[PDB]
Amino acid sequence: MRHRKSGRQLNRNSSHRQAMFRNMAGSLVRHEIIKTTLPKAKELRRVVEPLITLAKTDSVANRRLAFARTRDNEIVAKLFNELGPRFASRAGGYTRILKCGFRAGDNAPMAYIELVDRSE
Amino acid sequence: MIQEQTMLNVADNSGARRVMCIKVLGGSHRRYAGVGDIIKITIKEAIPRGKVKKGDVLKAVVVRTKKGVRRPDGSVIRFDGNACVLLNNNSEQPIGTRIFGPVTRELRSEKFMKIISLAPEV
Amino acid sequence: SNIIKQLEQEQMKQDVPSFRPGDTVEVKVWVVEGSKKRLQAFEGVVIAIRNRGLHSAFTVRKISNGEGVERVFQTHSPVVDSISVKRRGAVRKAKLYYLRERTGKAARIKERLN
Amino acid sequence: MIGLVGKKVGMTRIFTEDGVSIPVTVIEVEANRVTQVKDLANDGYRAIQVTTGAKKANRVTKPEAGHFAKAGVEAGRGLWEFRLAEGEEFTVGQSISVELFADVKKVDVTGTSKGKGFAGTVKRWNFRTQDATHGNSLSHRVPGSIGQNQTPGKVFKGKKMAGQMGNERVTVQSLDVVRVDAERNLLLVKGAVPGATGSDLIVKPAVKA
Amino acid sequence: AVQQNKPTRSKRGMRRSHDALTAVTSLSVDKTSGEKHLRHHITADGYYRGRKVIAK
RNA sequence: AGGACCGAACCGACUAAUGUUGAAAAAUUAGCGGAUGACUUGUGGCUGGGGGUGAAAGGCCAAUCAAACCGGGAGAUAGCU
RNA sequence: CACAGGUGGUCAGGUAGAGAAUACCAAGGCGCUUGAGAGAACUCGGGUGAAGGAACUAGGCAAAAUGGUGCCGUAACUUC
RNA sequence: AAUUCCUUGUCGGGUAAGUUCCGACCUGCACGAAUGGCGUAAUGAUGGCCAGGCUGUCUCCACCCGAGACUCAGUGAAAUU
RNA sequence: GAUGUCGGCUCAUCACAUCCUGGGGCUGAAGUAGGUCCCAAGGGUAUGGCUGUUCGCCAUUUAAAGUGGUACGCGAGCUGGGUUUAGAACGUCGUGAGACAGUUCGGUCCCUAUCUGCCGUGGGCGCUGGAGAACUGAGGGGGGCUGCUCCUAGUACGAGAGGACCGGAGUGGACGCAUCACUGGUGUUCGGGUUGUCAUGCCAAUGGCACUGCCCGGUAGCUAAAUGCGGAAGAGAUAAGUGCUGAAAGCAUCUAAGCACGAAACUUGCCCCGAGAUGAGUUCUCCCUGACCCUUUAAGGGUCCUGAAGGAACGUUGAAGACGACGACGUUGAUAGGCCGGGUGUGUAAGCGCAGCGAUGCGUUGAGCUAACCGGUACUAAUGAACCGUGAGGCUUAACCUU
Ligand SMILES: [Mg+2]
Ligand SMILES: [Mg+2]
Ligand SMILES: [Mg+2]
Ligand SMILES: [Mg+2]
Ligand SMILES: [Mg+2]
Ligand SMILES: [Mg+2]
Ligand SMILES: [Mg+2]
Ligand SMILES: [Mg+2]
Ligand SMILES: [Mg+2]
Ligand SMILES: [Mg+2]
Ligand SMILES: [Mg+2]
Ligand SMILES: [Mg+2]
Ligand SMILES: [Mg+2]
Ligand SMILES: [Mg+2]
Ligand SMILES: [Mg+2]
Ligand SMILES: [Mg+2]
Ligand SMILES: [Mg+2]
Ligand SMILES: [Mg+2]
Ligand SMILES: [Mg+2]
Ligand SMILES: [Mg+2]
Ligand SMILES: [Mg+2]
Ligand SMILES: [Mg+2]
Ligand SMILES: [Mg+2]
Ligand SMILES: [Mg+2]
Ligand SMILES: [Mg+2]
Ligand SMILES: [Mg+2]
Ligand SMILES: [Mg+2]
Ligand SMILES: [Mg+2]
Ligand SMILES: [Mg+2]
Ligand SMILES: [Mg+2]
Ligand SMILES: [Mg+2]
Ligand SMILES: [Mg+2]
Ligand SMILES: [Mg+2]
Ligand SMILES: [Mg+2]
Ligand SMILES: [Mg+2]
Ligand SMILES: [Mg+2]
Ligand SMILES: [Mg+2]
Ligand SMILES: [Mg+2]
Ligand SMILES: [Mg+2]
Ligand SMILES: [Mg+2]
Ligand SMILES: [Mg+2]
Ligand SMILES: [Mg+2]
Ligand SMILES: [Mg+2]
Ligand SMILES: [Mg+2]
Ligand SMILES: [Mg+2]
Ligand SMILES: [Mg+2]
Ligand SMILES: [Mg+2]
Repeated sequence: MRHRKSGRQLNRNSSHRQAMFRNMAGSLVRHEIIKTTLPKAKELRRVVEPLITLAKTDSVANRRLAFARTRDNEIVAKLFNELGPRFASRAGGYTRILKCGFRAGDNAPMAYIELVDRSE
Repeated sequence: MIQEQTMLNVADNSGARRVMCIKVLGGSHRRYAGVGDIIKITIKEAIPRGKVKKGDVLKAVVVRTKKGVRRPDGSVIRFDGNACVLLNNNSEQPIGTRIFGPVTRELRSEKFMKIISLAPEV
Repeated sequence: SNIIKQLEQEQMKQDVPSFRPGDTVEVKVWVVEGSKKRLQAFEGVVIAIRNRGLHSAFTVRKISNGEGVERVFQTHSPVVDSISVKRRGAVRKAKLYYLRERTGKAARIKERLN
Repeated sequence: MIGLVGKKVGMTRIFTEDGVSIPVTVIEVEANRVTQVKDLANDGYRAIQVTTGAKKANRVTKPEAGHFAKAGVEAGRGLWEFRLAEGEEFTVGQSISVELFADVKKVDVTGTSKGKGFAGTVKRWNFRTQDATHGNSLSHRVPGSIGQNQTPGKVFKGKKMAGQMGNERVTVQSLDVVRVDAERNLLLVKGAVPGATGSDLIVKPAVKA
Repeated sequence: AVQQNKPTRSKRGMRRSHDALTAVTSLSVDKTSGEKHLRHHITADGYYRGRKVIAK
């Protein structure tokens, strides 16, 4: 039974899941639009959205917290300088998932995940 | 929570130091003895020139357990170790005269009255 | 849950003093011998606190006749009349179950003067 | 006597002055509305139908709404029936409240138990496991034998096997009613009752007592 | 473990009676580009619910 | 000094689990034994079938051993199926 | 078999370490040619566990446990 | 007794309880002196027994992490009959 | 041209020649406890030591530790200790090879389930217009065990010793159901400590890897060892048995007529499934009230228009779940996530400052972080639609409309 449990295992261990999401978090922040699988995209929301939220209160402790969960200083910078200010007024929902069909190789259901205000 | 093969310390001056529970008395297939429950014991360790001696089979009542008692408010009292007070086989009154260590009010019954009195606590 | 919250806080106590794991505490507890009830004291060290509203609990471990005695108290029970910090203790851990292993000078709590 | 429908809010305790902690399930018993009185003539048995709670006008179907509208009651979340014992009368539109349990001492509660899905024999039927070691080849929690040899030559019916466990109607009987709170629409029942927090409960007085 | 008798052509088809695929019950049409697409999915030209949220 | 001690490479294979249409016609995993010797290993060489070789288990002699393999006698014979 | 096997020699970086052990790394090289989801039973490989502690079992099988350096200390017996 | 049928021999130890174990007894069914007899320190992946410690071995299972099992897509067996 | 053989484990099922519990007659039955037979198979019916054991002895339990059948039930479920391969040895027989219903030590247990069967779970069609709900309950299943203490009463009984039925009250054991409020376990998704090493340029702070590196704690959920509940009472008809009246048979006779007592068995009562109950049932509510062509004119086929109730699909999802299914929600919205606030857990972050040669300590400060929790909030994502499903529902008879 899985009753009231959150957290997709995604046919990985904990270390691999944390690491992929850290990678997927930075790719999103960097590209502002990434194609992944739909279930990965739904979890990605639970990793990426709290960092944008942390990125509104620019304290050095916050840069350190983001660096611990991002391990990239391009991503911390873009969070606290561009994303944090850009989502200053938004009470959550920084990302939007848009389903985009099935992958040719394995028929995985895909989804584009995006920042709600891309402006490119 | 006292079952067969569990070692118990002794809470009396009978002469035994260590005893082993060999039978939880009461019902059939009765798995455990708690505080206030009579058990059958063998003495695995005794002091020389004592009332009891090693290998003697007799009865004991549990007075303290590591699992502990439960109270009606939901409070639990747990002891550091499991201890017993030896009892005669056909009389079930205590062999000793002193009771060493605390006891509980789960022994406040006509049968165990001569233990709560001689105890230093409850 | 607001239902349960309201039903819970309606019987919670108001007098519960602040204490901390490591503090030495004299819990006064009712014992009913027949009909006439008298308070009994259990002085010892707080090794664990559970903070869950009405379901809050705290464990006091004391040594008695060489026999380590732990008592888990339900802090909002009417069985418990009074909690009283007699000594504050400086520990760095929420839970002090390691004090079970220790004895005498090994299980001493340095005093808090914060 | 009839019973009432409610909802599982959760469990709490009631401390008494004497020192006793009483575990209770809190049952939210909103006012039960009679939607249909079945009588011996037209229906063939004497019962009442009730609804309670609320449903969206947008999620009520037209068949449901006419049935509520005929009774002159607001659409609740479901329909439940209670049989009548030959003296108790009721009228459509009549609102029955938790005060009906004011004088009762013990109640039977029924709900849908928590669902455990596909359960093994160990969990579902208290089947003892086999040896964890001492040679055991792939048969640690497996059910063992399921029968005899070329005489029945088949598995008998009702053989305790692995499958769906829970998510079924369960009645727990003779539960002490701790407190009836009419102004707050709550029944307090000593002890656990079936199902998950937030689940429909039916509460009746105890048959046995 | 294994069959004592060859199952027939008929038993084989009865097993496959549930093997038919369901078709798409309906395609949805974009309010702006008129493309057909899977409902709640984006179009092949990059439109979702009339908005062009892809580059291509 | 040592057919000495602990322990890797290296050589082996006591237990257990896995696997038993295997990843594998004998392995894998965890542990286990020897580990300067009667050790181990490479290259090449010699011993040939009632023969070899064997610290001896009828063990091994190209996944084959109480008489190898291939070919021949040969369509042995088969009061049996 | 693009097979968890077998296959001799040579080269031998850094931190820790007695070490060619072990962990992490460098150089260099790989991610093992189906993937995507789900988070049932059961199986496998593992982690933890109240109280009890071999009551298991043919058998403590397996697990758990012990494990290092130095100082002290070390029985029976003995071919010393 | 790696030898004893009778046999779980008798007694004793150890255990609450011991067909095993140890010790002694002799009634050696059916030991016995280099197909060696009796001992024997050390050694043993040797056989049997005991204890300390340890533990999911067990009482009596519970939860968790992973690989499968289940679902989708692709490839696509087998024994049997 | 193979039906795997002892015992164990797991799971069991029937029989009754009944071990306990229940009901009873005789007793050389005072009472307590027994003896023996009759009825009764509802439920229940040990853990250990020794041995491969079945068994048996012994220890200690229990209300009792029943007897048998099921391939001496169960190896395509487990084990492999015994026993029947190859090794080796003792004794013994034999010149010997070898051998023993003698012993010893050691020694590969395969199978992805087609059918039946079983446990679960769905799809299809049917149930005669379609649809959404609520039900009746034919039938089926589950459950059915009992100890101890106290009162009645130290009474009835008995010379004493001891010591009741009947009825009653409480508390346990075992089994089962539910559940998480408590007590706990778990918690590789929370926090913290810490060893070694690498990296983030370095300091400081962090992260990776080392079984989650090792540990200490611990949310939710799941859960037992935790805590609530249950077995019933009662009714009906009976068993063995006890009787009333009562002839046949002037009497007697429980029986022939007739009448009544009488048990955990039976039927009910309690719980669960349940109209595929094709004998397909009932009740409530909802929807559909148009044109016509055709011809073997028949429950006929086709065209146009219409497309409902509702359903499904899709999507967000769930204390529901293998998949289906079930439930909740879909902007007229709290369905999920995010966010806010709280709680919870961890236990006083970082940075700065003070003290100290320094390790570190103190202060800012119960700080910082905080998963699944609570209460809220449309920020994100749950599309305007399309799709399926129709268009008043056979014949015959009867009654009511309307005797
Ligand atoms: Mg996969
Ligand atoms: Mg790791
Ligand atoms: Mg469930
Ligand atoms: Mg296994
Ligand atoms: Mg048959
Ligand atoms: Mg050597
Ligand atoms: Mg050596
Ligand atoms: Mg090599
Ligand atoms: Mg290998
Ligand atoms: Mg190995
Ligand atoms: Mg060595
Ligand atoms: Mg031979
Ligand atoms: Mg060969
Ligand atoms: Mg020739
Ligand atoms: Mg021929
Ligand atoms: Mg010839
Ligand atoms: Mg490959
Ligand atoms: Mg290495
Ligand atoms: Mg799993
Ligand atoms: Mg444990
Ligand atoms: Mg422990
Ligand atoms: Mg044993
Ligand atoms: Mg046993
Ligand atoms: Mg044995
Ligand atoms: Mg071992
Ligand atoms: Mg280990
Ligand atoms: Mg023993
Ligand atoms: Mg033994
Ligand atoms: Mg000889
Ligand atoms: Mg030896
Ligand atoms: Mg496939
Ligand atoms: Mg074929
Ligand atoms: Mg009979
Ligand atoms: Mg009955
Ligand atoms: Mg026995
Ligand atoms: Mg039987
Ligand atoms: Mg058999
Ligand atoms: Mg079989
Ligand atoms: Mg054997
Ligand atoms: Mg097998
Ligand atoms: Mg068949
Ligand atoms: Mg928990
Ligand atoms: Mg540093
Ligand atoms: Mg690295
Ligand atoms: Mg980690
Ligand atoms: Mg600070
Ligand atoms: Mg909320």
